[PDB]
Amino acid sequence: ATLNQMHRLGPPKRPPRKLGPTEGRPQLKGVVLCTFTRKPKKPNSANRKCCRVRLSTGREAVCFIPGEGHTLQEHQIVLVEGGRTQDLPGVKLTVVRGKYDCGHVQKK
Amino acid sequence: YLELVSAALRRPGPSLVLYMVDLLDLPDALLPDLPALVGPKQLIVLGNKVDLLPQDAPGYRQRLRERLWEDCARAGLLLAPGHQGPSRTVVRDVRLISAKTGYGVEELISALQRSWRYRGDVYLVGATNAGKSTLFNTLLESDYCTAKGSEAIDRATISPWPGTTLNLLKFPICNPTPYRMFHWFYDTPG
Amino acid sequence: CRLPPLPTIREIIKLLRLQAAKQLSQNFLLDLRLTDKIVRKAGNLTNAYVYEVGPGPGGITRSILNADVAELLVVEKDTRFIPGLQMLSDAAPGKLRIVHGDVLTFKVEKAFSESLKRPWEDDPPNVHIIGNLPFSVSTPLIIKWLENISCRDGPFVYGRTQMTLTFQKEVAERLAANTGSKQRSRLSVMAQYLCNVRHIFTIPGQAFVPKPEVDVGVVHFTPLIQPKIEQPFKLVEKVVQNVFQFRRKYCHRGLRMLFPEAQRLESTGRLLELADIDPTLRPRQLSISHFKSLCDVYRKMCDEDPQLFAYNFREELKR
RNA sequence: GAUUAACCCAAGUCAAUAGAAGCCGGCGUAAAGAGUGUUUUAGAUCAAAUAAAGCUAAAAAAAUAGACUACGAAAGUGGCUUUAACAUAUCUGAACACACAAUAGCUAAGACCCAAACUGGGAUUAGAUACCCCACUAUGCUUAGCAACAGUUAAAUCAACAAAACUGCUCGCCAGAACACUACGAGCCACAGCUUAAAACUCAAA
RNA sequence: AGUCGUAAAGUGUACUGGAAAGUGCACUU
Ligand SMILES: [Mg+2]
Ligand SMILES: [Mg+2]
Ligand SMILES: [Mg+2]
Ligand SMILES: [Mg+2]
Ligand SMILES: [Mg+2]
Ligand SMILES: [Mg+2]
Ligand SMILES: [Mg+2]
Repeated sequence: ATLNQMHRLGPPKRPPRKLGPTEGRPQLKGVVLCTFTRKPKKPNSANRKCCRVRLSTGREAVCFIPGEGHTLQEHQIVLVEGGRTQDLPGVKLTVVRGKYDCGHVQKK
Repeated sequence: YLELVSAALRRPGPSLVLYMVDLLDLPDALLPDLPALVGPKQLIVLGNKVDLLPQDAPGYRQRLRERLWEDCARAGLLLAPGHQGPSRTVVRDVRLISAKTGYGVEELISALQRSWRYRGDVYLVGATNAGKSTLFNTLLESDYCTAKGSEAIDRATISPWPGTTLNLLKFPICNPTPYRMFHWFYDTPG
Repeated sequence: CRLPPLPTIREIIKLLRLQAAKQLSQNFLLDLRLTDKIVRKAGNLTNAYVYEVGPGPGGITRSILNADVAELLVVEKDTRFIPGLQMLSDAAPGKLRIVHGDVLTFKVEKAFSESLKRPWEDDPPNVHIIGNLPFSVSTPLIIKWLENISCRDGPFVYGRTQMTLTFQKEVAERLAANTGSKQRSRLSVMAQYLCNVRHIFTIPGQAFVPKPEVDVGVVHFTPLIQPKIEQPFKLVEKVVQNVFQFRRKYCHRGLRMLFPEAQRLESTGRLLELADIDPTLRPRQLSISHFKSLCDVYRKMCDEDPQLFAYNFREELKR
């Protein structure tokens, strides 16, 4: 582009950055509605532990529960953070272990 | 109305009624009384003031059209939309318009100038606040009218209603297109 | 039930004495698996009487016999395949009844017993037709059988017999086309006011051993209890043909040709006005109700004018 | 996963989130430059055409010349005569101005020799010829309507492939798949069908 | 997926009811 064209158009204008599942917040509080398991996309095979939660913003979302063994039931309060579960499509939220009802993974 | 205007509107021949109903003011208590008011002739229900309605959800217009259809159904009105085949009051169409913004008026004109059965005189019936006068002014200044001059004073004429002294406006209209390949407008008291 | 193995294309070339693979002038479906699919889509054939047309090598025959049919009537035109079908009959005694003759003239109405004849308004009468014929023969056949449904004769003396026929993909689409679709044509209306027509699935050309340059559709017909036009078949055929002769022009441009020139202008208008057809409707936008209206008014016009129904405008343009 | 050992930082560590952090790069094939001419506030330095009348020879449209390459802005123009007649003394600059031009698809009327999808009829194997013959439609006809410009060949020319690379100057255009997918709906229709979309979303590719 | 089987010519567009593709119109080598 010529100097006149760049003067006309002006400085480049970066589009506003996209808000993620947490809407630009570190963590979010949520209420568990139901627990289930999902199957990974296939270079891999497993039964990943997931749960649907209603967030404080009112939106519902599927979250992955890390670690071996969880005791989450319906109506329990959890704190969920960002981070994609790479093998589960559409699962962008992860439950924080050791906060509210979701306890730490039992040793061994 | 029943003792003065219904006589002319129950003269046999080719005729059409553009019944106008205010969308905000529903249910219409005048709707069940149409069979006696106008008689057993073709009727198009026009929901006016649709632009003034908040859009509660997508497709609210279809819900309003349906609601008008069941409101016609509850009364003893025959619902015969679209092609029917080779009497009592028959509702041909339910069309949402807004005379102020001219939303749906042009499509109304196109619908009126596309069918065999919409032949003859048009009688714009309605209630007082339905908004009849705005629609009359809108339709008056359009290709729908057979204009001989531009000024709206001469284009529309005043005539006394038959059998009475009620002077009302009227402008002459065109026959629908099928009647050239191989009639007056009327506003009635609200 | 053990049956002989399917003949490979080598044995088929040897059997037809061509000695080469590029001279068949015919495409065979030698995939018993797709034929299993077709026979599955034909419905539940358990203890059914199947009239199978265009047997050929016998993939469809083997698939049907694999289902527990009662009698399987086979009608083959070629005599080089009767040996294979006789071996099939011997392998499955009592079920395969082979016949030699043309399907366009064979009389199915006497083939099966008269204890299978159900009434027209009741369920389909346990008698099925399955067919993988040359596309040069399936179109005349379906026209003939549509006339038979209109007259309630022929294969439909047993009632509402269901048909499963293979057509070309375009022809199948047109047979099962909806109003306004780009495939809506004469064949759509002619099939659809007499039958429930369903284009189930398409078999690509690469699945046939000599691969054709076309796809193949499978279409299922079920005669309708109440036909959507109660007129003679030839009258409806004439009306539909004259409507669809000009597919891209308004419907009146095609409907004016039903009448002599002398009364063309007035008679066409009278037809349209006693019907309620908006003359700006193009032929693909006409439902079967519009054709019912036109057919009723045209039957009237013929009944108060004897000469009209035989009129052909090209026979008048010759002079 | 546990355990051993190692590594980094350390009264911290680092999981999530949000910032800091980026257009003087390109537009033949990857995203991105041609239908033609004129004009236009500014910016730059580079100050055998066409339309009319007439007329025709072989068999309405024009063999030879034409191995010619002219005229015209482009599309296009090549039978003869006559009459008008072929803008402009710098360049760039239009979706919105004026002229043209072509390409689809429908709408009205009109002509119809000839040809001809469809539609009928005749003949043919042993699923005949899809293919031959006859007849006749739509249509083919006639109206009226809907990268530029100036200079360089000096350099290592030179991702490849095309079409040897270059500068200067200006306009338009380009910032993953994605000219993705999808009908919440809208119009026509009038119970069951047709036409009409962007965005999210997802992925580490394309 | 195998505990499955086997060895002149083109490009568009329109119509196609004797459509395993055909014909019509315009183009390309
Ligand atoms: Mg801390
Ligand atoms: Mg490109
Ligand atoms: Mg210029
Ligand atoms: Mg001819
Ligand atoms: Mg430019
Ligand atoms: Mg054909
Ligand atoms: Mg072709």
